[PDB]
Amino acid sequence: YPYVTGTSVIGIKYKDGILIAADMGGSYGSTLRYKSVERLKGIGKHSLLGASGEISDFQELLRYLDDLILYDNMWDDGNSFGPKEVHNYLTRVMYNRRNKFNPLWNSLVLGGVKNGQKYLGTVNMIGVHYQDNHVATGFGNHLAVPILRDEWKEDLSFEDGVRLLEKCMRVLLYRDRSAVNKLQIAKITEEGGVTISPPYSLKTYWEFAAFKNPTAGAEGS
Amino acid sequence: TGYDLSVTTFSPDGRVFQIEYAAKAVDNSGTAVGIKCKDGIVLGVEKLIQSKMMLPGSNRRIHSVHRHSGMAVAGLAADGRQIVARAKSEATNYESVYGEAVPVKELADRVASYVHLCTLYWWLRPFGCGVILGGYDRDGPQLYMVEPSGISYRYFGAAIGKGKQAAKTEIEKLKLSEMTCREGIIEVAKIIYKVHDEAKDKAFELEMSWICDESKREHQKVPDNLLQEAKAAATAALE
Repeated sequence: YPYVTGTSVIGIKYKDGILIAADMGGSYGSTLRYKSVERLKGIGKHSLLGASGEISDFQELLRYLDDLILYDNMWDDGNSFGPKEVHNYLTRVMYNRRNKFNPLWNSLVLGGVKNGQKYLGTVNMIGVHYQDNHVATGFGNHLAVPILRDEWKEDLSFEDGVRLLEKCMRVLLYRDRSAVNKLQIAKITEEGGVTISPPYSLKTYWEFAAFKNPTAGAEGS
Repeated sequence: TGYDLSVTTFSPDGRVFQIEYAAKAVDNSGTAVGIKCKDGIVLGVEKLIQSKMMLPGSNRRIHSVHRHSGMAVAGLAADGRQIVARAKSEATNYESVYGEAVPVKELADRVASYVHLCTLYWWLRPFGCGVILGGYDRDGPQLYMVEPSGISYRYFGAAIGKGKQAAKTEIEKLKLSEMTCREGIIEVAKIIYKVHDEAKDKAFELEMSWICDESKREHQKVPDNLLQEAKAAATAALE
């Protein structure tokens, strides 16, 4: 069963690089046990992934990928895994562990840029995978892919990318009940490398007259 | 004589002749050198060539073993590759179990343990390569050297292969603690070139590697410009 689980991890391929956002919450049933669980990591030189779902399993996937990437690096023969190979390895491991009826309970968003070809893709807890311009997991797949599809552009700027991604993440924060206001945006680019935003919280709006007074009256509401 | 045909026999002198025969295999290979400098470790091997073709940059003998540590093999490079593979696997295992970088000391003891362990089995050929290990961790530089027998010790400077005697004599002259990286490069290159017997071999290739604060405490080949400068200095000194 999933015990300590996280939530949506949206993804948006923008000009000159890739952006991924994910709140810092790990919930335990209904409680938010944890509110500072960095759920985005940088993998190798050319990659970056976030995970949703069980946080123990995600921490294990990090060990798998760290051994993979260290073994890859120690060769020093001048070729390394780009986003594509890393994502394919992730799909293979997730599917294999599904075949054992012992799944890794996570949903993985992995993306990155290598040789000027920027890749972004996803993997499910049962091996379902696809590579796209913008991906999401969990409720980010209901409440964020509509707005991502609606507003994504071929050459989205970095600031426009951040503002779109925050639009999505705020829309989730309004209506997910599993999401904490803390969150991180991760930037990966060619020749800059991965760069993870410091944690922060988004301003939210509640002062609508209909909210203040459901119905309307001097006494009732 | 009958007492020199397996590794588990044990000679009337008191000696295990097969390990000496592996040592004799190491002694007649290209020289390897490691120096513990003030702020880091520099390794340098004498990868001698046999053909004009071997593309410069071929059978590397200085292998990374973990992000924080590297290794250099002498003798049968084929066996050195398995020692290096086992060192890699053990560092990885330590990370996976305890969750922190395997200390260099522990890694050296484990590699030496494995090399010895392969000396106990009747159905295993003993390893024919002894390695220098030059990790770098919260304890600073730590240079270890592992013999085929299994004996490993922490050194300030090591030297195996044909160049044993000359290399050790040249290193003894050297003020190891005062000299820093980018200075170990020149000293290693100079002594390697001095050791090289043109009357015995031809057109060798020089490798080097080092772990220090400059490399942010990781193992990585020398920036080739530094190697070129050091090789020039070594040639000038040899003149």
